[PDB]
Amino acid sequence: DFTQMFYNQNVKQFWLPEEIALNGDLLTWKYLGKNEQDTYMKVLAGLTLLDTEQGNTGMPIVAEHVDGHQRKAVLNFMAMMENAVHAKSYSNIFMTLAPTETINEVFEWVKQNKYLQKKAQMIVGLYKAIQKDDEISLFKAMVASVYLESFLFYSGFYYPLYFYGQGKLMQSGEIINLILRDEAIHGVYVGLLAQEIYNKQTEEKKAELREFAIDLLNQLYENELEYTEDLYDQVGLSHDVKKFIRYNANKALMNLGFDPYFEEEDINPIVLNGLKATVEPLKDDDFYF
Amino acid sequence: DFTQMFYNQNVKQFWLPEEIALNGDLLTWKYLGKNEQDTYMKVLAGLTLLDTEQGNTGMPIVAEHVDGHQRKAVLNFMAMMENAVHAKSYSNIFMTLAPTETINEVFEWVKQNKYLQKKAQMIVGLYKAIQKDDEISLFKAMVASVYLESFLFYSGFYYPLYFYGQGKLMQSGEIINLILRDEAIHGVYVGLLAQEIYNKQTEEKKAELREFAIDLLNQLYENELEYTEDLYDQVGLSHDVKKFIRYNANKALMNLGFDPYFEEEDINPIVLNGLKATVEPLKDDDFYF
Amino acid sequence: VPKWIQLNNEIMIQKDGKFQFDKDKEAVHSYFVDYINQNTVFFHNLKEKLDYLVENQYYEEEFLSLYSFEDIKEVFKTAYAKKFRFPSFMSAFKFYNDYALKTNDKKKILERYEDRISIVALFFANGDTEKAKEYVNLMINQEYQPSTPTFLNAGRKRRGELVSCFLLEVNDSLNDISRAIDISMQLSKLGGGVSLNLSKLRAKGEAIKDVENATKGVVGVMKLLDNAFRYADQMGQRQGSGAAYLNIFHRDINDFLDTKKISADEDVRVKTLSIGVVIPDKFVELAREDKAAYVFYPHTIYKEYGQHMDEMDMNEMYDKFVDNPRVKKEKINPRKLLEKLAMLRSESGYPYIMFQDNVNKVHANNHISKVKFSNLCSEVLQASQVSSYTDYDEEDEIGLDISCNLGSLNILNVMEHKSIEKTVKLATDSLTHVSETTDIRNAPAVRRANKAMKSIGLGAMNLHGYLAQNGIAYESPEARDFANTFFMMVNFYSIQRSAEIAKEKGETFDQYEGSTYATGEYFDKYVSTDFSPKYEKIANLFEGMHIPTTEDWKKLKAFVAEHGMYHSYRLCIAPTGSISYVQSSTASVMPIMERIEERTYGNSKTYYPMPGLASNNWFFYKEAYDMDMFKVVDMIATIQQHIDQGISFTLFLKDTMTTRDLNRIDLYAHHRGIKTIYYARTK
Amino acid sequence: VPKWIQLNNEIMIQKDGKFQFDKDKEAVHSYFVDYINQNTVFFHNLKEKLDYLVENQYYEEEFLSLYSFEDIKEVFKTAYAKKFRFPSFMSAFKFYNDYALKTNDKKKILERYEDRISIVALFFANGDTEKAKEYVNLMINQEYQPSTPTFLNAGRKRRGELVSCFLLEVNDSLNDISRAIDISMQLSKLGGGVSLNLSKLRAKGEAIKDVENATKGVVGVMKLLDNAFRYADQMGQRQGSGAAYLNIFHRDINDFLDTKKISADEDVRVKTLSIGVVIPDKFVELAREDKAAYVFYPHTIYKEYGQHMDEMDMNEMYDKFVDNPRVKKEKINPRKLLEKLAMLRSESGYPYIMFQDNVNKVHANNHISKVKFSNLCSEVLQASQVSSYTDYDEEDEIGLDISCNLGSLNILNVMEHKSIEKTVKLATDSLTHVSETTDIRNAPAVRRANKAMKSIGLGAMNLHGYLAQNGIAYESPEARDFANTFFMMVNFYSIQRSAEIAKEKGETFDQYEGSTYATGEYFDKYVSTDFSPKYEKIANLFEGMHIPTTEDWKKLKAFVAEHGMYHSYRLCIAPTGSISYVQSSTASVMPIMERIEERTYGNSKTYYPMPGLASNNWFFYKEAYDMDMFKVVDMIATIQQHIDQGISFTLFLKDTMTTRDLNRIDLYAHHRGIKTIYYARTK
Ligand SMILES: Nc1ncnc2c1ncn2[C@@H]1O[C@H](COP(=O)(O)OP(=O)(O)OP(=O)(O)O)[C@@H](O)[C@H]1O
Ligand SMILES: Nc1ncnc2c1ncn2[C@@H]1O[C@H](COP(=O)(O)OP(=O)(O)OP(=O)(O)O)[C@@H](O)[C@H]1O
Ligand SMILES: Cc1cn([C@H]2C[C@H](O)[C@@H](COP(=O)(O)OP(=O)(O)OP(=O)(O)O)O2)c(=O)[nH]c1=O
Ligand SMILES: [Mg+2]
Ligand SMILES: [Mg+2]
Ligand SMILES: [Mn+2]
Ligand SMILES: [Mn+2]
Ligand SMILES: [Mn+2]
Ligand SMILES: [Mn+2]
Repeated sequence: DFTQMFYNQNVKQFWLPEEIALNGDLLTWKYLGKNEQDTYMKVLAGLTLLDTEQGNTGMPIVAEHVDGHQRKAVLNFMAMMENAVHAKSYSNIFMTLAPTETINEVFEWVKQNKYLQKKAQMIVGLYKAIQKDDEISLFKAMVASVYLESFLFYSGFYYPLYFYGQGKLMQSGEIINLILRDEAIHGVYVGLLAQEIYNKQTEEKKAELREFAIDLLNQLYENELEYTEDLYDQVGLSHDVKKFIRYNANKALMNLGFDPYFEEEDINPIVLNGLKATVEPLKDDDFYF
Repeated sequence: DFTQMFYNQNVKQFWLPEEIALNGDLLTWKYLGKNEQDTYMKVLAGLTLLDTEQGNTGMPIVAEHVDGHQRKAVLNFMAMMENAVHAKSYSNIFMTLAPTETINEVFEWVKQNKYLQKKAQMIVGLYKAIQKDDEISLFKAMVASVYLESFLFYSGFYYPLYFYGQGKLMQSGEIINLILRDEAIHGVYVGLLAQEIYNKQTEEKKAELREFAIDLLNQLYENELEYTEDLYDQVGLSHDVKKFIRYNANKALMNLGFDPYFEEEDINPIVLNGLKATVEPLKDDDFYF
Repeated sequence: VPKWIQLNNEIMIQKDGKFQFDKDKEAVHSYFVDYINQNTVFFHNLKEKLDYLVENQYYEEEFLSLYSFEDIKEVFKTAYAKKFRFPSFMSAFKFYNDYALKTNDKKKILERYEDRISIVALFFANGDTEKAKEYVNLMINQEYQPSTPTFLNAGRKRRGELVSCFLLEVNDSLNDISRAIDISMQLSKLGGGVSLNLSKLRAKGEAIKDVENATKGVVGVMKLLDNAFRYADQMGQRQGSGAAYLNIFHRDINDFLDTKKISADEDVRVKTLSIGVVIPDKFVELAREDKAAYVFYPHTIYKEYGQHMDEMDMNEMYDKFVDNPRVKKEKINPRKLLEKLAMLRSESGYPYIMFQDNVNKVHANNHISKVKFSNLCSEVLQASQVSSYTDYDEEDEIGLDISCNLGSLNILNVMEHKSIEKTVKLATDSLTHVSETTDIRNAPAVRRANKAMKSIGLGAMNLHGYLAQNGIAYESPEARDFANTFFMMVNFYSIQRSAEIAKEKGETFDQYEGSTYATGEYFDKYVSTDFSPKYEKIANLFEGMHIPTTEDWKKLKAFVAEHGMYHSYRLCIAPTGSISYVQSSTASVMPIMERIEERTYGNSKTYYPMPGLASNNWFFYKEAYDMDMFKVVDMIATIQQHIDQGISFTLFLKDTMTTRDLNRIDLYAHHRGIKTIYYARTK
Repeated sequence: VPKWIQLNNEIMIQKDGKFQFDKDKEAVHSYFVDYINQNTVFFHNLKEKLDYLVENQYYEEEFLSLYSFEDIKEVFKTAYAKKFRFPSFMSAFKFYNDYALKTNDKKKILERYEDRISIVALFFANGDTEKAKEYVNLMINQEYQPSTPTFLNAGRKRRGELVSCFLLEVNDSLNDISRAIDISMQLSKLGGGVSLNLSKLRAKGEAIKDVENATKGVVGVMKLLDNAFRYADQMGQRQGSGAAYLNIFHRDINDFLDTKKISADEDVRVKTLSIGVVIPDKFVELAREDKAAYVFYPHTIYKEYGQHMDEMDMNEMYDKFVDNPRVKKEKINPRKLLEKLAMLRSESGYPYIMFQDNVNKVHANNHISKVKFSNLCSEVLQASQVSSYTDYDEEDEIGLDISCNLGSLNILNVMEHKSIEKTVKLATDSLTHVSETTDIRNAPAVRRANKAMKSIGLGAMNLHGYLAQNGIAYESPEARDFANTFFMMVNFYSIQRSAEIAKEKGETFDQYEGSTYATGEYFDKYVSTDFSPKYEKIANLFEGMHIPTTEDWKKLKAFVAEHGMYHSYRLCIAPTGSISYVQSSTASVMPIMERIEERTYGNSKTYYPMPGLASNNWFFYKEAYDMDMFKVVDMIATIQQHIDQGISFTLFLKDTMTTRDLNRIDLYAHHRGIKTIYYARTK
């Protein structure tokens, strides 16, 4: 009911890194404090590292196990955006703002970081556990994918959106907004594929899959809180970032056809400014009563 | 030495079938004989099948086994083109020119056609035989992919090109030329990757790999002859198409770094005839003259 | 979370295996002792309140100036003497969120339920203190409920229009199309839902002054109307809602339907304009016989005959259209068109289905015009004459564009008080007042039709609530017997009040003399058939009330013949969506969708049980989706035989059933005399 | 492939390293020997032809009845005595495919070039056989060309209006918006391009009846207008073309501009609605000094001052608006807005740029109104007064809506015949006749302004063709000297003819007494500056023609003071899209885009060299993209100093130049006195 519509929306959102000139960001970058520059670098590396997993494994593995030519095509398109567009865009932002040696060090740090690694490996673990012709394991991986696309990225997206909403780092903020817009539709689409599997299950199996999804969300959420304090306490933003994580967790759940887990909260206004029934022929004698 | 330039070439060649309006072909299509329309539909259906498998299976699987994020980005982009752009374009052509029943019938015809099933069996079999960290199985699949890109498509491409060259079906022909332009660069790129693996081998191993490549080519060739006769005898063109596929077989071999295998022949000259702005800020001196 | 929210959510927490319905009552108390009483604005006396509301442009001073302050004080005291209590949290919440008057910044509550009822009653009475007290007693007892426009906007300075629905006839011309767009924007600005009949517009591929294949058809006008309704969206508060109606014999009927297909392209898809299809008996006959039908080009028919295709009877002119070479037509499969209708209704709930012959076989004003289309809720079925909007500096021929005022009887409260007659007469008087004080300065045909037809719509709510709270299954024959008797009583007293108003004013509605009311034909089935209850339980339910017999109907027929009728149309059963919450009533005469409905407001969730739901009447509150749609059709036809206009009949379907089941339900509705079908809501 | 098409494609085949331009002539012969004569309907005599055309509803009886048949035959004989031959294949092809009258079945040719010219001349003369013969000699010498509407439709019964440029003022009300939509639909039905001023409309987030954040802004109105123009598309012949103009100080200016971005959503982007931006001198001053600017909410300004924001001088009002707390405004960066304009023009060529103060510092009718916006082609610049379209049964206040009358002088043919005066006066008379015979019954303000202002637009074309065939580079100072002299003579004789018509008829245009013509200010620069050629070559070009001196201009000023002026506006240089082909001329005063243009008609290719192109003048026929845009701006300003209205000025950019270069060209145009900038065509 939905793949051709998503095909259309995906291909009409096509874009390339070269379209946004990045050099003019240096005019606001130079005015940020060390803690602001440090947080930005670390957040950016976090997003880059997670998105690489999605391009190399997450999207291609789902495309491999999903049946249907049109679904495979949409999924291929999404994988292309991760590897050919998003990855180059993150690299471009880095090369503009930091010298080569600084980039290498930030990636070394974020690569060793406990909270980034915990979530990255949790997601990758579920992708590696998909078994041929087993729709339960596929569903679990789709849940992981939706959580990455619609939830885990947002502790990171917060900061570029925060600057973007203030008139700072506008070129890289525009790029991030385009990336985020792609991840949103990726999350919604994979969510619909997961609901299709979920709806084929018994009531007991459904309850079991719901427990899986909520348990996974809880593990990721508790690590996100730690990740958040680790990065954002030094710039005083953690309270507001936490509200943004919960709001996006609720969107991820709704993508999977589940109820929101967290109470509704208002979001930081600066970040906001940045942001078929079965056809059966008439058989006659249906006109007589 | 080459991936970056292929990356740039692939992304700059990006297109969608919807860019080309097809209603202009309606009359030249109406005017073709029943035999001509039948061959044309079947030819494009055979192409659709090849691109379906190249997009779903061939390109993603090669991407999985090739090392390097940039090489993977190129291969992922090529995969997207196969199933999200190329395979879909044929449906755009079908939906314009043909009624639903004729479309349904031709897709049923691909499923039961023995030559099309044999060529898919052979090519996809080699893709699915790739073993992780086994460069020889990968080479064999890359040879198969080059043969699909640079040889097997051409029994199909002949007919749209033959019409384009006579000023007939020129909108459909424009789509086909764009597809052909893509496959030419896809065949070169995969050819270069295959040569990388071949060049690592002992002379004895190389001799075996040439045997594999030539045996595979001959087996595919013999099947393609029967396919060509089956499609083109009713339009009187089988001998001409055969010359064309031999011509392109030599190009496939060359893409693999091998000498031409078939002698040169004169190809139908009709078929040969078938072949944001930069932004600067405003200075205070631009307001005075 | 608020305390009342927790108390309302405590309903679903079962105690001893039973729902805690009584907790709901506690919630209301909390909702009043923690929010409403604190957020209300209290004055020293009523004088200061009225002065503050008048000078601050909250109230119109004209309607309040017709009473001395002593009379207004007496009316307010009568309203507050009842000590009305909301029995459910959602009733009070809906009133104080949607209908209670708030300040300019919407931080405080200026109007209580009694204050709103008193203001509406004072507006209704038009200077009569005793009549104002009668209206106060009628509304505080919740026997009668004025429509959402009337209840919300009566006596307010910043009000919109009190008329809920407007129906426009669009003539086949660019001037008429532009005027229809303008009037649609004007009426959506006034807050009313606008319905437009596009059957007179010539189809796609017709000639505009001898150049052929020039018209865009009804789809271009549909896109224009959709953009007009999008632009005029009640100042951005409520999305602009429009309806387009097309005859099924129009050539564009497929393209029309293609506007609602989920795969439609953006240049064809229309998303804010509801669609309705008018099906004459000829189409159903052709589909039944499986004979290939013909859709027609309206302009060719107009050129050949001088009249529009929808202006004459298709049952007698279809063969002449087909055999006429000067009439252009296209071959269609009527059964395939019916299946397309069923598929579209399954996918999106559209189109509305209007059985034209079912409407016009009992229509009392066929002399004025046949009913060619319905309103946005598919319950208004009145005669309309198309207007000839000419060029600038040329006089326009103003026709009749349908518009009626809505008001619903609460069946449970009306029958509990044994006051069918008094409630019906007072509601008729209130609707007559609403019609009289309605003057729309940008819709000329609507204004002329309001002045001439004097049409009102008196609906009913809480049919299923009354039946379930009295131990009667909605699908049972006893329920249909009750509906027959109750709505015959409602029709009798509405006709009596209309004739009494005509006598007291010395005037009838325009062209009443040609109506079936004047000739006495309308009363035929009422002077030969007895509609008293056939079951002892229903007769006991009607005890203490004089059920009209054939002799009373004969006397009423003689009275109408002597004095006439003030209203061309009196009864129409609207959906009554959100005002049914305030009255603690089930929506309209439809069966309940769910026993307890979970609605999300803000970041909180609330559960509204059906009014009177309990352990003893749990299974009498059968959900509509679980019900046989054929018996619901039987109920709606039984009610419809006593309603001069239509009933908003929503079909409640299960996901398991096919489009063939939907087509069977539609054909049974047509067979049983159902005039219109509103929605196909699938569970 | 037809023989004439082969002969035309043989041009590109180079013989001796040179294009076979002469082969084109042969193609014309073939196009007449093989196709035109075979498919041309011939009659035994002209009487039979005229009877057949009148009886079959091809022609109008009224204009032919003003002459005896002998006079009509004499006019036709005068037309045919020239023995006119199309010099290029594309001229004849464009005439016989676009303008020649064809049968209802579109397979036979009823009108030759001489027949169409004779019919247009007879329509122009309005009963004067000698005047008709003068018009025939004017058009068969190809000195003057009536616009596509006039040339195509004059004397034809099945026709649109002879005016196709319409400017509408939209007042800030729903009634006015609906009336604007209706008038746009009616004028697009007539075949005209409609431009609407949206600056008076209040921005998004403004109050409607004192409810906040209610207005949808001008973008919703643009969506409505875009739907109206899509619907009204000349009976499905051409795509409905409309333009919307917004002042740059309107707050919606960004959202306005956002309607043309590719990334804009479907609910934001308008596809068939061109957009233009009006840029007062205050915005340019703010951008120049880099001071942050303010975009104002129009309704707050209207409430505070009682006048619309675009109705007062922003140069003296901007500081008062900024310092007024009751005027709501938003901070913007004017340089960022200029860069956005340049980027949008690079992407799509939009918006059109109107330099308000450049228009109004030389506007002769500022007392009536200041020019607030331009037309769809951005060359009509006239005073307009907004209309107050009230509710129904209420009298509207009809204002002035601009609709000027187009017609172009062929500079090459006019100057080689040494007939600037006679051609200008005859063209003025024909434009006056067409303006007087225009009666639009669905656009009240357009009709009122046509009756009152009597404004016509007399344009020129083949400027680059004339300069190249005379060995003059378009960017040379000699070309600007020639343009200065030629257009000063055109202005002189246009003013003289207007004053002569005013003296003959005894009437001037409405409110002429307040114009600068009446006060003599308009003639100031003409009574002090001598516009005789400063180069000997240009003076030799003007040999045989009297060049008006300062004494002649003083005499003309005295004549205008004594007798008045009949036309409020006389000269406007339109793009002249397809009539330039028939006249074998370069389009407008623009430089040529290509020396030889390749076109695809059907499945065939065709080649049109620029008129008079050869090996000797190949270098002088420089392409527009290769030219320096500053010198093109200089030439257009030189012409504009003698044109009362604007000039359709398209920028021709290379893909290499950035938005800074586009902004520099725009700012140099503003500095040099350019009134409007039409398009930014990137090669
Ligand atoms: N369900 C309800 N519906 C309407 N108003 C209510 C409701 N519950 C409380 N109120 C309002 O809040 C007030 C709180 O009083 P409550 O009902 O608790 O009893 P009380 O103080 O003994 O007086 P009384 O019942 O006589 O008004 C009521 O007087 C009434 O104005
Ligand atoms: N270049 C052209 N432009 C316009 N009409 C042309 C042209 N060439 C030919 N014709 C048409 O074809 C006719 C034949 O012209 P041709 O060149 O054969 O000699 P002619 O002496 O002009 O002929 P005729 O006896 O028709 O006047 C012309 O009279 C005219 O109607
Ligand atoms: C002008 C116009 C009309 N129409 C259609 C819609 C109207 O219902 C229909 C009638 O237009 P009319 O306004 O009646 O046009 P007309 O009166 O000049 O032509 P006729 O004498 O034949 O009536 O034409 C279009 O579809 N597109 C258009 O642009
Ligand atoms: Mg008409
Ligand atoms: Mg107003
Ligand atoms: Mn990504
Ligand atoms: Mn993604
Ligand atoms: Mn391919
Ligand atoms: Mn390929």
